Amino acid sequence: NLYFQGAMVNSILVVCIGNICRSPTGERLLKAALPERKIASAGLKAMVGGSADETASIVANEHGVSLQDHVAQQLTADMCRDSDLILVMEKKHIDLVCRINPSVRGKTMLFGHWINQQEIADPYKKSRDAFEAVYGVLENAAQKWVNALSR
Amino acid sequence: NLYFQGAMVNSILVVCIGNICRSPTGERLLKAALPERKIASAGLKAMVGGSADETASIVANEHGVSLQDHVAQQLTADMCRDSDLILVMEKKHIDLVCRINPSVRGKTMLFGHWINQQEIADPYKKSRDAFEAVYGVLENAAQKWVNALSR
Repeated sequence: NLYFQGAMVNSILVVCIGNICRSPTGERLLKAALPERKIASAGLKAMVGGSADETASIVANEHGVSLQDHVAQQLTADMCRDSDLILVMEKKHIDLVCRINPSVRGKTMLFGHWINQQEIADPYKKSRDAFEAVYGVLENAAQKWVNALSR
Repeated sequence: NLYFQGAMVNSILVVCIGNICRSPTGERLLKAALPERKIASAGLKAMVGGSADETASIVANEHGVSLQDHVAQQLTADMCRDSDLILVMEKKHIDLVCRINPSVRGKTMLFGHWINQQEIADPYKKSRDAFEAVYGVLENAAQKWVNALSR
């Protein structure tokens, strides 16, 4: 059972831009840890219908995580309202979420909130090494969220 | 040695409104843990010259923390620039700090960032029980900051 800010967390929405790289990876890391919770992802300007990035998928698979059957979707105001916690990769993205739904700033947090560096870099179209580095950061960040929500 | 967000933290500034209650308590909890670091506090509209609140002092003393020789001071833009980390008690206070110095949003965080509830209530002029409860929250929050900065 998960809690944050004096409320239950039943659903988590991971948000980035395209909904093909960091966000499906973050989603699936959380789902692996939280099989009974509703975990999804969406993009601020999504490649609607797209599957997970090939390199993101390769790297995740190497670490035992599947990005299979991901379908990229556009973030809507309704998704924001319905989610109990919204996680973004970079600080600038918080304002972007709040433009879609101004009422959710209070529950919009960094994916990397519980790690020292806070923000998580964008590996899209970068080297394999960038994807591996980012995966490790997301894995650590996701575990630290699970610990925080459940302790 | 302390770090946050890819930088050293040598100085921490704890900010609230009057600079007589939560903020001197938070300051002195951090100082007790971090004797070699520069730790101070300031108020968004301070009771300039005031000592720590009597009830805040009593409660802190019971837990082995001294608020002696506190002198309340007004937050300035220079203090904001000079501090490596600025900690506020409530989310609404972040924008208030940024009105004094717009360039410091990136290093302005909740005192309760590392605890589940995030925000820390205002005990000023409330019951002894409110001060005791808030002290415990601040103590936990401060320890979790020290752990995060140093691990």
